[PDB]
Amino acid sequence: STYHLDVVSAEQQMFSGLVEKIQVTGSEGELGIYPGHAPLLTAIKPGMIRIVKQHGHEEFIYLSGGILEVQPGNVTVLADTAIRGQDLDEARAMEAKRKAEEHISSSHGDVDYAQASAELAKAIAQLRVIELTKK
Amino acid sequence: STYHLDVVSAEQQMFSGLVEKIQVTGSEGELGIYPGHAPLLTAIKPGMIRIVKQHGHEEFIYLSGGILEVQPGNVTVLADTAIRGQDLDEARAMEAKRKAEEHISSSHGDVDYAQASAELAKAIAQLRVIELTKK
Repeated sequence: STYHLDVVSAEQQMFSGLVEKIQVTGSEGELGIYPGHAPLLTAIKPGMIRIVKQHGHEEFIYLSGGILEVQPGNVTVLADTAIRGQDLDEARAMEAKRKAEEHISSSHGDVDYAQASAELAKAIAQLRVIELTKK
Repeated sequence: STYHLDVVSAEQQMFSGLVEKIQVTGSEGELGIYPGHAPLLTAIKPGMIRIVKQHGHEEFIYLSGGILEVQPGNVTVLADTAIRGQDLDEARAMEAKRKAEEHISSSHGDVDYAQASAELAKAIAQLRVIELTKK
């Protein structure tokens, strides 16, 4: 019915308590972790983690990347950079998307494109969290 | 009597408004910036910025590093990683200090020491902000 979740970064402890479920942006694709899920160790791609706290209440946190560790009764997500949805800045994310979008139409190769493509994923991800929080 | 301050990072806008003064950890040493200060462009060393908002009220933000831009009437600090003092985690910072302190007594050279020495500066800095916030 519930399991323990620890969302931490090198400096902060974003979350620590009981949740009913979470959705992360795993290495293999979108992941849904429930109570009693089988052990797992995966890398997180720049995106977000939806935390469904007990009583069916949500909290959104943007993850630039990190590591997901599912273990018996305990789940831990070590984040590179983690920012709460209410703290993201729309103008700042919008800005990033622009710098990236033009980095794309500057691609003199296929190496610099994948890097501008990465930059964009992060920007798109931030905007998704921003909008998901408003609701 | 007052000047405009913008504290921003790639994703967030930590602060934006009128302040009476600020103290950053500049490239040359601790800096005090007041209204009417002469133009400056400096790099910020891992440390903190004390924001003295109008009415003599303080707010502490940890900076892993960044850039300080003093211009007529407007002051901007672009941060690499910025975390509000109330969001730092003492156990997490304490942890970092330990990993660093032992990285030091592992120094097989003078190259790896300066890197462990850097890691420690950041950890010490975080703890300073944490304690400065409590007060």
